[PDB]
Amino acid sequence: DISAKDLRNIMYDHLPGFGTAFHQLVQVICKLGKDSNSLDIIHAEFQASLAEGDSPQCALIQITKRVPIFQDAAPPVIHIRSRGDIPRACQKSLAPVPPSPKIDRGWVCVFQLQDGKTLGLKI
Amino acid sequence: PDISAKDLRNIMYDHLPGFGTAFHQLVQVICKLGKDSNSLDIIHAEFQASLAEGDSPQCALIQITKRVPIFQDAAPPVIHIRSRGDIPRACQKSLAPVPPSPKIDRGWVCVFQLQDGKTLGLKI
Amino acid sequence: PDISAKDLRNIMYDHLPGFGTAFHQLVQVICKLGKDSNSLDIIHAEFQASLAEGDSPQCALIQITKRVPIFQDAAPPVIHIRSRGDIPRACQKSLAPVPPSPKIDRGWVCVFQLQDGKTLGLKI
Amino acid sequence: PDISAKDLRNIMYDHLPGFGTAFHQLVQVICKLGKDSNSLDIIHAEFQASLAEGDSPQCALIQITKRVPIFQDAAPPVIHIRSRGDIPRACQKSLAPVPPSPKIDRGWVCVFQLQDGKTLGLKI
Ligand SMILES: [Cl-]
Ligand SMILES: [Cl-]
Ligand SMILES: [Cl-]
Ligand SMILES: [Cl-]
Ligand SMILES: [Cl-]
Ligand SMILES: [Cl-]
Ligand SMILES: [K+]
Ligand SMILES: [K+]
Ligand code: NA
Repeated sequence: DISAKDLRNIMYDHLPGFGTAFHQLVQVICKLGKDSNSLDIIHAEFQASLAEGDSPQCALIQITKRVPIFQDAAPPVIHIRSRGDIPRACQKSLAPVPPSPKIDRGWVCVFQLQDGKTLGLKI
Repeated sequence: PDISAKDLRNIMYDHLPGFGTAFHQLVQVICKLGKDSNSLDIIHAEFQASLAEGDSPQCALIQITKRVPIFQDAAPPVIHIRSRGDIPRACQKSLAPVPPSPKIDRGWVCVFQLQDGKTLGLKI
Repeated sequence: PDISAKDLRNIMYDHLPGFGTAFHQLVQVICKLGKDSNSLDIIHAEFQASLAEGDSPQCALIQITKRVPIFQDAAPPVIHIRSRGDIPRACQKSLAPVPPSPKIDRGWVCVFQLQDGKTLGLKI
Repeated sequence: PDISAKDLRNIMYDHLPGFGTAFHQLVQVICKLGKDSNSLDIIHAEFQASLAEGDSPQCALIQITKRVPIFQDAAPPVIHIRSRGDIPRACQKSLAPVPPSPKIDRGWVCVFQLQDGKTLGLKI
């Protein structure tokens, strides 16, 4: 049995850089995974994807397409003060938020700014 | 499943007052995502139990969206319509601006997308 | 919005018993904050859904304070009055000493402040 | 205790509609765990208070599963049966696939295991 913190660190162990769209997706996947008691199936698929030769980014996308809790799941909204509060490595990954964003379509999270503006983090 | 999506819809419609209400829309959303996630039997069982406990059928539908995993943080479907007049009369006092990332278990039943591009959230 | 602050107030008043009660004051608090935050349609839709679900209108108003974002961390408005007599009769039995950081979503509807400086919180 | 398992079962059945419902099965489940954990008196006291408060007897039973310690992390008992036809008629619309780690306090009342090895969960 793996904890949410331990699984997040395993995933971070593989990812290049820091504050990337993929780091955020790790946090999203571990939160929904913990809350749905899906951490072990997530862990097992992540390990098999890597063994099969997938990039760790692609292992994470495969989890969102395959693990039942991500079926139809919408991204969380993260309240922040201003756009400068979004990690640098996320700054070229932001796009207008559609009506009904889904994580398994690549909408990782939505930033909502203090002025009301929303910016969708997109892969 | 012991129960088809069509038969479950009809059972739920059997208890709901009126026609074209926000709760009729929610029945349709529930049966669709229930069919697609192979959840129809659990949804039907919970609906029956809520009624036996004395819940209104409206309350029974809300409980499904809180308790069945496919509805947890679920993106509501987008329904393409020509104009605001295409939304059923009984849903017309339930429309609101769509927030970022609406969730069905937060009362966002569906999003109507107008031809001109505008959206209206159906809210309970 | 699809509904004005006045019209929404009147719809809520249509379902409340009595006159000058703590819940009538809450309707005023909700419609003011809703107007100022462009939330009247969401508030209206939630009130309609609560009534359809079989909730009392009083519970419907409490639910709005718990679910509509503008009420999160919201302090009760201060209403400046001349004497205890300026408080509507049906509210006189709902007054309590005001704690350090009162919140609407914890049932502190408003705070009456007398000319002498004394304060009484309207509590549900 | 003040009350035997049989007498408690009979008190609960006194208040339940019908025969062979999912809530009758839940009574049996509650009385067996209560007897084995010496919890019958706390279960009786709570059932009585829920009825006094105006709760349906079905809600009263659900609250016991949420409040009484023995039901925490408690899995539904497995009931061996020959075929689906041996499940009482009033439970036939409450059957669903069994998840890993089902919990009584999440509404999995029991699990029926058929002769051919298939399993069906009784759900509220
Ligand atoms: Cl079907
Ligand atoms: Cl079928
Ligand atoms: Cl109908
Ligand atoms: Cl919002
Ligand atoms: Cl008055
Ligand atoms: Cl709130
Ligand atoms: K790194
Ligand atoms: K009976
Ligand atoms: Na979900």
